[PDB]
Amino acid sequence: SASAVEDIRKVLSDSSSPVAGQKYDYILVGGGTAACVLANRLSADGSKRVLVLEAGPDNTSRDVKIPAAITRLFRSPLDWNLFSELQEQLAERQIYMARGRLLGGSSATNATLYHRGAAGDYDAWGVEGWSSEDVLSWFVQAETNADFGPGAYHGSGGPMRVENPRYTNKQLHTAFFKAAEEVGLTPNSDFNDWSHDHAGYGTFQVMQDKGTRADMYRQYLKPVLGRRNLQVLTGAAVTKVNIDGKAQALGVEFSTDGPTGERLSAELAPGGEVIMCAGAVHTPFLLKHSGVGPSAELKEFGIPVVSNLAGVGQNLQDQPACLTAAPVKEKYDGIAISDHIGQIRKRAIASYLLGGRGGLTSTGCDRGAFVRTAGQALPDLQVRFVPGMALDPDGVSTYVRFAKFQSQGLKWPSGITMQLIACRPQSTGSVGLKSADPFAPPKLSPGYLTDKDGADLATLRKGIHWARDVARSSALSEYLDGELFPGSGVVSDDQIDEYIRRSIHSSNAITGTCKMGNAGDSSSVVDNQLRVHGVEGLRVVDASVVPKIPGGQTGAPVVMIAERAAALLTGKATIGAS
Ligand SMILES: Cc1cc2nc3c(=O)[nH]c(=O)nc-3n(C[C@H](O)[C@H](O)[C@H](O)COP(=O)(O)OP(=O)(O)OC[C@H]3O[C@@H](n4cnc5c(N)ncnc54)[C@H](O)[C@@H]3O)c2cc1C
Ligand SMILES: CCCCCCCCCCCCCCCC(=O)O
Repeated sequence: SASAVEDIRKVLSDSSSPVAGQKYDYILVGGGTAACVLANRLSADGSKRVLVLEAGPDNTSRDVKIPAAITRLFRSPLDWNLFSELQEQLAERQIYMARGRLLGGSSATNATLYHRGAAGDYDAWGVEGWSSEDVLSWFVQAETNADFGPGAYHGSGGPMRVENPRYTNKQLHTAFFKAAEEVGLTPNSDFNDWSHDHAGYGTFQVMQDKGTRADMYRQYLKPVLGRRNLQVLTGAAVTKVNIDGKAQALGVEFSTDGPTGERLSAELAPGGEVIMCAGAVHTPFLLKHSGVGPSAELKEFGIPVVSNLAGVGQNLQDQPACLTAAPVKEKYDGIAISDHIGQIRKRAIASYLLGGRGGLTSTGCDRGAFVRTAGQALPDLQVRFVPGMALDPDGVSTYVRFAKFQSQGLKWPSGITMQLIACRPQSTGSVGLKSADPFAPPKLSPGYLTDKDGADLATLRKGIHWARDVARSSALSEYLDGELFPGSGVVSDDQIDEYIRRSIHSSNAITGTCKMGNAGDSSSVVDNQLRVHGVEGLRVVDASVVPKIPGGQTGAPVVMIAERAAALLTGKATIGAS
């Protein structure tokens, strides 16, 4: 009862650890996409104390809410700023792999876009309880659209928010659809509907609420925040899972204020259970540091091997991208133009916010196609059509320069871009360790254009040809001032292949590093129930768990694995046979 004791021990030491004295039945590593879902679900019933440990800040930024601000988000303090390893097969470089560092995670860094892919994508897995039939229902739990309400295929009621994009106000969007209608039999589609083929031109539905970003923080965690049940720790960087014959998860080592550690431990109640949600990048990284991974890889930096699972960090699927762009003949107007000059509009600030949301509702690349380049079982090619002209052959770093475009501006040249993605790529990469330091970046190699048969490079080369075909269509050629971006200089197949490879970039959909398998799956990391093989009380509920990357983008399937898993964990639902 002094004043120095009343301080240097009370207010200070009590405030030192926010986890001292407890006792949690769920500890979520990461406050990203799936984590947000899980926190909502496992905290709903009042009885189970749930803790989420996110390294980033919470999302309060206006740059998250307004979707056109995606550009400002890219090489920012809100991104993990991950760069890969020198890719020999990609002419030196060094590939940037955007990832969210934030509550809501990557769903807050998102290009929005709602894709489930194809029924076949899910059937192609090691299906012990995870067939297209099994997973459809959970897709629907959430949904909530302005595109039907019965559906089969589309629900309403759950917290996700999908809609057709509130900006359209173009004649370049119509120009694209007509150009696609020509250019060879491409029929219209309205995706996610597994009655439909999947291949075809159309609009992508956006993960937005009347033009505002509907990330998983906003939709799952924010309303459920301030439940006595739920402790959300922001700025908390996880170091490892604390483990144990029978390897047993005990909790999680973490650190507020980083490398100047003070290594705190979150403690598990007699129940379970630590569940990983750090993403396809950071989940395998953290597990390797927790001692769960390829032995020898773990031996290399002297960490005790628990489990020994060769699968962790392996089977990284990212779906790479390239680009054709072109300016318009004396038609200076949109989309660059529908919100620039060289300085931000004006009208568009009034259209977004208040006005029920106009252009700047964004993103770019809202609309496009799924295409079979060589009559594959499923479309190998994704086309993303932007009604703006790219100024770099790396689409990501075009966006970065677009954000860096204010007050210095002349005028953004004004035109169109077609981004070409290999949806269901054959090449794979890996996520490893670079040192014994859990605060070091995790050593990525995406392994683009790596497959034996050169299938990825092909699908992408044919994509360029497809794009040019479209550009030369009666409808588009009307608008276009020709000569493209790739260049009239790049004509041969070898010259296309040097261009892509010099220009290849990420369409930002990384999966599969802790893949779910069944029975005796030697390359798998988790079982049927998303367990983790060598360790009890530990699971992954995460993009990392995806056996084969599906067709479109990845958010939607992640917020589905999270739903289904949360249902499994809280009684409510089973997976497989008892
Ligand atoms: C630029 C970009 C655009 C995209 N566009 C689309 C799109 O248009 N449509 C679509 O469907 N999908 C899109 N995606 C994909 C989708 O956002 C992700 O696939 C999905 O969010 C992955 O969910 P996750 O559970 O892995 O969440 P993540 O958000 O990857 O969760 C990881 C979280 O864990 C935290 N974390 C990491 N390490 C630690 C640690 N050591 N301790 C504590 N916390 C940690 C991170 O801060 C992060 O918040 C895009 C992705 C990117 C990067
Ligand atoms: C809304 C800005 C429009 C003007 C800039 C031109 C568009 C750039 C080219 C399109 C490729 C898009 C790459 C983004 C990749 C991603 O979002 O994950």
